Amino acid sequence: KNPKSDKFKVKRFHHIEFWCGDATNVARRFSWGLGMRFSAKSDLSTGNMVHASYLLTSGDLRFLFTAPYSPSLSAGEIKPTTTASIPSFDHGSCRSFFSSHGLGVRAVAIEVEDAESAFSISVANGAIPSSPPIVLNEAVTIAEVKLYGDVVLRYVSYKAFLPGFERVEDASSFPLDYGIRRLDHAVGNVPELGPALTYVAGFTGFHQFAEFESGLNSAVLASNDEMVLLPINEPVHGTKRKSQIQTYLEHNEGAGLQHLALMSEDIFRTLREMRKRSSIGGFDFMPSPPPTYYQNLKKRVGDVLSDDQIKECEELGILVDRDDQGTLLQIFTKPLGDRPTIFIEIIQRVGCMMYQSGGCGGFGKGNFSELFISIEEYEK
Amino acid sequence: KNPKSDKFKVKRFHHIEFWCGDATNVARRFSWGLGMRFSAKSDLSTGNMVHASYLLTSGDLRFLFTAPYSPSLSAGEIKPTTTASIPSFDHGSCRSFFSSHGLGVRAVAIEVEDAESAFSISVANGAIPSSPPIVLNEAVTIAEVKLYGDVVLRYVSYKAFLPGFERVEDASSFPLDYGIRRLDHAVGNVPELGPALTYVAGFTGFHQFAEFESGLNSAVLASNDEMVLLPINEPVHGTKRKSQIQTYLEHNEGAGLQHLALMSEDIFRTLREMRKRSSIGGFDFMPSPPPTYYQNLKKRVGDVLSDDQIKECEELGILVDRDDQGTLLQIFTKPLGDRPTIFIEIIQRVGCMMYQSGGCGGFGKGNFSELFISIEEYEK
Ligand SMILES: Cc1c([C@H](O)C2[C@H](O)CCC[C@H]2O)ccc2c1c(=O)n(Cc1ccco1)c(=O)n2C
Ligand SMILES: Cc1c([C@H](O)C2[C@H](O)CCC[C@H]2O)ccc2c1c(=O)n(Cc1ccco1)c(=O)n2C
Ligand SMILES: [Co+2]
Ligand SMILES: [Co+2]
Repeated sequence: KNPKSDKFKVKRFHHIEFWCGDATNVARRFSWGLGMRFSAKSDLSTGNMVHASYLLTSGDLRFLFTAPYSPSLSAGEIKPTTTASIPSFDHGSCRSFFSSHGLGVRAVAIEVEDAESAFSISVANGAIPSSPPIVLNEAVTIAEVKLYGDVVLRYVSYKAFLPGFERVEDASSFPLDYGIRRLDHAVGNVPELGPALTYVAGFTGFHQFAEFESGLNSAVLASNDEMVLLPINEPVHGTKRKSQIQTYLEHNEGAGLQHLALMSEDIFRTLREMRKRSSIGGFDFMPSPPPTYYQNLKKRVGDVLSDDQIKECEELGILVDRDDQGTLLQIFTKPLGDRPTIFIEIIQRVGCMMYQSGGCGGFGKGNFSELFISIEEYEK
Repeated sequence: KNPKSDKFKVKRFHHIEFWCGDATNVARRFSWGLGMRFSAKSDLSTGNMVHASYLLTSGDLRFLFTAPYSPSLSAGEIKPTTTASIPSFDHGSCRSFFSSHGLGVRAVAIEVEDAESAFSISVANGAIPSSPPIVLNEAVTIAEVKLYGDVVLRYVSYKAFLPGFERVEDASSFPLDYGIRRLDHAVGNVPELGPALTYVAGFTGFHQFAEFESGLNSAVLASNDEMVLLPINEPVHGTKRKSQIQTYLEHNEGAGLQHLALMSEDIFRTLREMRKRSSIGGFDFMPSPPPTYYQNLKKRVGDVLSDDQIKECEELGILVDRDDQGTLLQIFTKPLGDRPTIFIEIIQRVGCMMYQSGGCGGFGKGNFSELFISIEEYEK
């Protein structure tokens, strides 16, 4: 059931912005690790004395890495004379963010029809304003409201990347590509799911995306065409294995973004290319499941991909779940940084053709039960 | 003239420690970029709740990358119960360091016979104590005194990497190597060279290493066998091209480490391997000199390396200078991070054989005049 109750017109995910202490080093590690191209910059070379910002791109996926310069570089400026290309940026907010959380996502940015309307309707419906709408170079409008923890939902709208960014020179832009094409979903961990759901659903009009005892309870908010998907988790206390959600909240100093799920047009090529570079600057993957997993996946997805492909899934350590309209392939990286907080998910969806509809396959919650069962089978 | 006046027995450079906000991402960028192996760790996986520390190695070169966890992880601990493997570490000092300077070197660590004596004699001779000597696991003694800015000279001594670090598992350690073998010199920028020289020379007994109007004035302190080399720069104000030293001090918020010079056993292989990876996660190099440089280098170093090698120097953009005992090959990277502060120098020294004596060739100051002259020649 999709009551299509969006309070403003939303399009798709536009970019994800990381706040860090050195944008250069994070951007180059991510670029090599995920096979994303260096496509735009805003920094000293472009006259920005406030923040260094570098954009990586793969397909429609846009990763933005920003860090503050010394405030002394811009001490004579005021907000009307700023040289920041992103007007919401704040030295104190960014330093406080990185030192409280470590490396992580500051903004989940969705493109909308009208960022001023989106901000107005949002706050009129309970959103906590973060940065009021500002029109950049008569071309682009940008506005921010609080999402959870210190993460903001960022609205961007185009009358026709951002003003004041520069296209990178082709000799500095190497066309890496491991198959990743767009952001599928972005997931937050909070201490209490109920109030978090109520707040966000309340100011966007996003509806609960339907689904179908380890870790969490979760629920997925979705826009009208279910292309913008925002799952949210809370811990399940009092178990025997400590919830990784509660571990997240302890090491992250509170609520925040847990994982980004990136869609690949060919998860086999992606995971081969990423695994090649794991121990030479790229990303580590979570430990593979026992072969009993792949010894049971013929009995569940054997109509969807051949035994040659299921064997190919066994080498790369890929998980496979299934809804009632589609099948989901997925795997999880180790944490992107020092703390056991944010990680990335690689996914590919098969089914639900009309274009592919959003969320085809679900999000893999079944893989929890399948994993534990596959563990016990292997053990004995 | 070498009066060999060291006030305590010094051996060689032991490691360089970077303070950052995320150790993981800097370490992986440096590892791929410079061809250094991941060899030791101290972090949550090893029971350290205070700081994450990862060591990269290439030959005798040891790069340490450290960042703080949330203080909340270790709030119950006191200095006697600490789980930090490096006792000098301090959350507040490290956060304040990264937010004031951005990415940079916190410690230049030299190995000594007796770190307690080294610290005692040092402070008795004007050194500002930074961290008193502490004996780690009855095996290693560690002590710190201020060097310049927020950089400390770190003494380490072994009765027989550090206690509480772990050897990395071979499946996580990929044996990268681009030829780099040891740290040659570490260079500081200060606002006033005179007082800086007087202070450091005063508490170490290091002597002025002999040399032989753009940029700087500099002077090199050296230990008895001139293997530990600490050059220091100050700006030359009132020119026409702004001193890069003064630019350093403005963007770094004061004095600090300017460049690390890394010796390669084969600078041609090193620079080929590093240049291959420049735009896929590695390091950028400063713009090459005009071919007029290489058109004049036959007339100055033509007795040292063939015209085939001088042509090989032209492709890689390598500089060549010459003292009266040796010849120096060198090239400079772009800044390692967001700010125009720290950069790395790759060098190889030929001559002064007895083993090779320290500083063989000098440090390339002549390449300043040669560069400007080679510019003007090309232009007309
Ligand atoms: C993050 C995740 C997901 C979903 O993506 C996520 C949805 O997006 C949104 C709501 C549900 C929520 O779970 C699904 C399966 C997972 C994991 C996951 O992190 N791990 C690793 C792990 C090891 C020990 C503890 O967790 C897994 O094993 N499985 C199977
Ligand atoms: C750092 C450096 C050195 C020495 O290593 C250093 C010694 O270690 C210790 C004392 C002297 C001191 O200069 C030598 C030659 C250099 C550079 C250097 O940074 N650049 C780049 C640049 C472009 C514009 C402004 O600077 C150069 O061109 N040349 C030729
Ligand atoms: Co997911
Ligand atoms: Co040098």
